[PDB]
Amino acid sequence: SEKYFVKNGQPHFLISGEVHYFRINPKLWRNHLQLLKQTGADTVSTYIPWDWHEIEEDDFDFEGKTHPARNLIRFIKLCKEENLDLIVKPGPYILAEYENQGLPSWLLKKLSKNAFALDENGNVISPDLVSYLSDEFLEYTFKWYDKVMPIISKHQKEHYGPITMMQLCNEIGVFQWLSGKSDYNPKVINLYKEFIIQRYKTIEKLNSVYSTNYNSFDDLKAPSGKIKLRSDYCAYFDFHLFFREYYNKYISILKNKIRSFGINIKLTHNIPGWIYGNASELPMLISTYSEIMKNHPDIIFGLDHIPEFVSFRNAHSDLACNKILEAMQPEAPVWAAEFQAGTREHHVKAYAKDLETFYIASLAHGIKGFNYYMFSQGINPEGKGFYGKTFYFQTALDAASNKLALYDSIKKVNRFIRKEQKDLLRTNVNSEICVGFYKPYFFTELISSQLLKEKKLNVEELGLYIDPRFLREEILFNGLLRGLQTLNYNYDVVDLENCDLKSLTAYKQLWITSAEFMDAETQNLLSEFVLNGGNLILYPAVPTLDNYLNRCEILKNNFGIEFITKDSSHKVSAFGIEDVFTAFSKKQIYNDTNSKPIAFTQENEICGIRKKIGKGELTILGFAFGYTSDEHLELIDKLVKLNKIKRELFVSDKDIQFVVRENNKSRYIFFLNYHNERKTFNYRKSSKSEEISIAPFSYKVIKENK
Amino acid sequence: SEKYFVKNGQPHFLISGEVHYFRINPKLWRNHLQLLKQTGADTVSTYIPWDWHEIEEDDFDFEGKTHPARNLIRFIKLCKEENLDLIVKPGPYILAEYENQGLPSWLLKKLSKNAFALDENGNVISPDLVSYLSDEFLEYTFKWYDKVMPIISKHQKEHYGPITMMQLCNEIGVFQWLSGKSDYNPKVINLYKEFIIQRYKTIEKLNSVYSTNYNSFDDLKAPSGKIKLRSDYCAYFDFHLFFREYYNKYISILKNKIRSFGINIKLTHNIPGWIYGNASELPMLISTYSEIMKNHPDIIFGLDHIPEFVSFRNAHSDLACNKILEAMQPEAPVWAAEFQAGTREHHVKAYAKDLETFYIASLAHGIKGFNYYMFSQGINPEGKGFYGKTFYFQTALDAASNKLALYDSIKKVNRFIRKEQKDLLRTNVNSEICVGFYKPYFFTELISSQLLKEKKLNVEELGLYIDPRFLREEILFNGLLRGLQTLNYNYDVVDLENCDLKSLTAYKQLWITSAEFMDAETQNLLSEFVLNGGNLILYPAVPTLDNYLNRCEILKNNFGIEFITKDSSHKVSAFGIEDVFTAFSKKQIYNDTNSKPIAFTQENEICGIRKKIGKGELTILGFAFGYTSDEHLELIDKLVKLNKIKRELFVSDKDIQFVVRENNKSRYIFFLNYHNERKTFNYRKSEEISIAPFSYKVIKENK
Ligand SMILES: O=[N+]([O-])c1ccc(O[C@H]2O[C@H](CO)[C@@H](O)[C@H](O)[C@H]2O)cc1
Ligand SMILES: O=[N+]([O-])c1ccc(O[C@H]2O[C@H](CO)[C@@H](O)[C@H](O)[C@H]2O)cc1
Ligand SMILES: [Ca+2]
Repeated sequence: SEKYFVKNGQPHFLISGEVHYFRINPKLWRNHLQLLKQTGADTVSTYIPWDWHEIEEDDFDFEGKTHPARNLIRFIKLCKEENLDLIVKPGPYILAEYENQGLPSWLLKKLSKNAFALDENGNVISPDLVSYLSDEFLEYTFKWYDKVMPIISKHQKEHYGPITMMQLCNEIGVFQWLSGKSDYNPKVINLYKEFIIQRYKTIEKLNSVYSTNYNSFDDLKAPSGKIKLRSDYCAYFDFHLFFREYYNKYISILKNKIRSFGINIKLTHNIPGWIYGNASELPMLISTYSEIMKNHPDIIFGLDHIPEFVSFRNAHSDLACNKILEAMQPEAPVWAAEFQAGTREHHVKAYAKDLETFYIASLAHGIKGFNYYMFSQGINPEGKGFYGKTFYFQTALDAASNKLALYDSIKKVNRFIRKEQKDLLRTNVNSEICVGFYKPYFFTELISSQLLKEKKLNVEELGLYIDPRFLREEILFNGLLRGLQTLNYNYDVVDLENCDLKSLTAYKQLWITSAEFMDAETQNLLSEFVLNGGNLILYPAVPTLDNYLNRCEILKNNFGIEFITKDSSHKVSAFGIEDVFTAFSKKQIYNDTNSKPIAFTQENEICGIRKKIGKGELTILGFAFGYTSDEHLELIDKLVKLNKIKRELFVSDKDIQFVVRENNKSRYIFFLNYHNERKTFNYRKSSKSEEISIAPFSYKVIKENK
Repeated sequence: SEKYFVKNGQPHFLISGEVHYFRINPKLWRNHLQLLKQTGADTVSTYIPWDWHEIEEDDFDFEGKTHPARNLIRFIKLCKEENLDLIVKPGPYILAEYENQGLPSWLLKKLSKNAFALDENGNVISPDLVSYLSDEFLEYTFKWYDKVMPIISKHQKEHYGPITMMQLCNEIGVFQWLSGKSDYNPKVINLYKEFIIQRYKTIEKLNSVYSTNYNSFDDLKAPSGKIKLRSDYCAYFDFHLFFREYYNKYISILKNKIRSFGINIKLTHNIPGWIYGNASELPMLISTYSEIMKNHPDIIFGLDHIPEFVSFRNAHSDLACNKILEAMQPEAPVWAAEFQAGTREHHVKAYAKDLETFYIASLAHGIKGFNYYMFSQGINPEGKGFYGKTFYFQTALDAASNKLALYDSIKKVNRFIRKEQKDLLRTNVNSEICVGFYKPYFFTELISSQLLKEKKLNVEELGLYIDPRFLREEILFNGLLRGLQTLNYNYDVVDLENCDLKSLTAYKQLWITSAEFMDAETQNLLSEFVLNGGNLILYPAVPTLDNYLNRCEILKNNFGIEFITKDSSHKVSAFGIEDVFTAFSKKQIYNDTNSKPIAFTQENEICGIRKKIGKGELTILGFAFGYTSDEHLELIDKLVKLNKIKRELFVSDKDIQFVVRENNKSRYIFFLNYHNERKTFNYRKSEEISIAPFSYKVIKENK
């Protein structure tokens, strides 16, 4: 029961390459398509830029009347002739390093100030950055759809055209995220006031939750400036809930408009979050799509992977992101809408030898399809390049359609996929560990992020000490998930929201990284999990508040935990590992009632315990560790071993990463060497040992029959 | 010509390894020192931790009475017996991931409130962090010196002992940097007031500079919070100057105390600033030692180089840092007091094959000595590690003196260095390009840094648009310097403060990355440079203000420049290069009378001019570009070619970096491959070689 794309009721690996017709000499379009097809790619992908085709207000060219490379119709016809399916992405935003992110110059000059995203002061955040639900913006977006959408509709697969998929806009919220500011446009404010009225019904109900003293809803303003009171936190938390409804309204409006043209193809969206070759903030961005993914089973989200290099420094980002996408979208294949090929920036090199390993590591890490971005380099015509004339470097093909070094790497990877896809797409890893994804810890893009200008969340001011962003980046993303991957223990991630208990009972262990706050439903779910026979590992805190920081002690009471928070040395001992460095002086100190103490402070106070509760097991650690020392890996390994979980292989070099994927028929062993060392090692199945030599930053794949 | 260490009257490449006796099994001390010597290393370096030897107040153990690893006397004997010189570093601060950063637990327990660094509300910043000039802190510091300095004096090189250098404290100011927090201890603020009174003499003089409305110096409060007004910018600027004098005062008290024991060896200090494997902030940290470097020509500053990996992503960091240290310390060798060996962080790998390439690149980039940090791993004794049990990973030796992969890399690099040091140390690059270092742009560690979470400096609130940190990081460090190195053009850096005109006239071009403000002295210096025959390249602004943001247009008026600041598309054309991405909407649009327009906005407005002024040449670009496109390399290459500057070689692969080092007799060509690609290329003077990924090749030529 893997999820994978299907062609004529067979497992099909979606292999696309991105080829920007608008940035290639049209005399060479066919050569680019033939060379893509010759790699074993089945699909080609492109933006259709609004700025490129609405050359002036109400002057459209899709036929190359005014510039040969405006002949979208001819590009579509060539894709059909060269037996490639086509993904089209008509925006309105395309990003794509295109002037004004794809929006017409004439549009941005004409729009009045209230079409734009505005800061708390009423000023324009950026001259390219519109307010998504601006009446003016959506009027012009609709007139752009009125011209491009009939073309897309006529050329759909169901009309024997090549068009199989369409992206709606591009990375909703990404422009906002990188700007470092949130949108306070008066459309946003007014929609937020309606959301608050709908949510609370009476000002008394809102006052009771927030601990505010408003006389009426007319006194409540959209939250701005720093969080100083728990009532400011509550307002911001609802502001985050609102923005998820807001992005759902945007994509809904676009989708309803598109469907009205007879467009029945698969609709997509693309997830931003990588920056400087890490993706620790991506889970924050995917979390902004929570309401889209609940309301639209028919929009498939795909990842925009930009690793830039392939090493232990970022080995864990693609797997964690693939796992988190699966957690939020479990009924669709994990795929990369944008799968790095070459480099968007001259000064940031993309080596074929890095990317080839990333491609193989992505297959190890469960990817089921991808679109090489950029397969073909572009040259911007007519000064449309945001940052210079050349679009991408170190691609598979240069703009002229010459093969570059990466072409042979992609041909190699694609050849393996086409030979193995029928088995490989149907393989799973044996995950005996589940890691809880608690989305509200990620709902901070308005107040706390790697990219927000203003740090608005200081939890110490609220009488708290566990910052949710610190927890989800350093304890979970760069900590637990990194540690498990480094130790070669398979894990799955499961979204705790509306989570079915039956979807947790298959695991030997459930791991919850918890702050001091957690909603009643999740506290009850984890309670029922243990009582019914589940094995829970919970740290660094038993929560005692709900998402509004009001009292909620359900899980503490159901587990018979008593604790006091006390200051000590950062270093604790745990399971007989000395000098385990922990993130906080404050730790939870548990009494040893009906429990085994397994962790101790420098004053020998109990900061961790194990107990049996109903049919289940609980391990609580009152301290925070990620992976910033060897003791942290020793501690994770010890915790996993509490339930006799074993690695799939014995490998003589602990720095070698492996993944075993198998079904009934076949076993694939992926070895990954994320280190600048030629490694010679031996291995065997945990049930004579084979010797292997692996180059720096390289891979081996072994296939076994049975 | 060149500055280098000397041994037996000959050029000597200082090869030191860091070995923390206090973190090593004393039964294996001799074994560590023998394995270090066997790599060809000549020196061993260590902290002498105050907490480790003053075990209780006025109870000193330097002879292993209470713990065998407290036997400093025996470690010194072993260095002598195994023929290694010794660098000692007795603090008071040692940092070194040692609990309390090396200060005794008993001291920190007992010190009054007024001995600690205080926030602007009078609260202790950190139970770890004393005020450097606390009378109570210096009293106890001095009682520690009274016991450890006689031991160092005994064994110092001027008494023919093994101790050749001593470090004073450790990374002075590093805590103000990483925290963003200034010390507001009333003792520090009293010193700040004295500094201001001494500087301005009367409140009237200060009011005329700051545009303040004080009736006396009694109305004057230390700056704090966000800069909202130009008067706040002025106060914070002098607060930065004050902290450079404050650090000078601290190091001077330590130095005078040390000299009183008759310790006459070379004193040192160490420069922090690398994080996450780049060093774009280190020039800010070096700027904090400006007053020390001016007043103490007998204190050698060395660099703390922490590259973490070796690729095109960080290739430019170590050269830029080495060049800026040479600019501020021209009479002493450029050396790394802490030269990455292994990793402080288990999860941040240090590959022997990366570090080997970094060591050879350091030689190409002009390093004259270094101290492998950490040569030997350590095990923290009885809880005294701030982090876990282990100190460093992937070192040359583990804590039990096991050889690890890096050992063989250090032995190979050391053998090369010993074979070549007599000629290599006496080689320089031929730099025809000089890049100006304007230190006031770097004086922002209290208000604007990569480490400072929230920014106190927002120049738009002051009617400016060129932020000095954005300029010195993106336009200068990751822009011009990265670009010249990528293009294989030699540059030197020169400190513009008190700068000799004579020392600019050797160069065919001087490059100035200018904000809207620049002091009268530097404006006068650059005026005289061009008028006397110099070729100046200046962008992205003709300055119009001084360091206090008061009108100063000396350079503008001397050069006959007129401009209006106007908004346009980020892209300009320059020297016929289309689509040059520039940082700002706002650009300087120049009157072109007596001038050649060479750059244009999307609307064809003149945003760059060339001009003859007296006997020299001026190139002004009213726009900011770094290195974020191939057009940026094209533009730097075009600008360098205006004065017919040539690379020292033609190399067939543009992605191969090279450094040609020569003297009259000897040439070394260092080829560096910072890319994950096997490269085959050929070279000739302005012959076909293969280099592995992240690797190197050195070629010698007799002249
Ligand atoms: O300039 N801009 O407004 C702008 C620039 C870049 C941008 O996104 C791009 O860079 C992000 C950071 O690396 C990626 O996470 C994202 O996937 C990618 O598409 C969006 C807007
Ligand atoms: O926690 N602390 O108080 C603390 C931590 C680290 C520290 O300095 C160390 O790390 C810096 C940042 O990477 C380096 O630039 C510097 O060279 C090195 O010595 C100083 C104090
Ligand atoms: Ca003039």
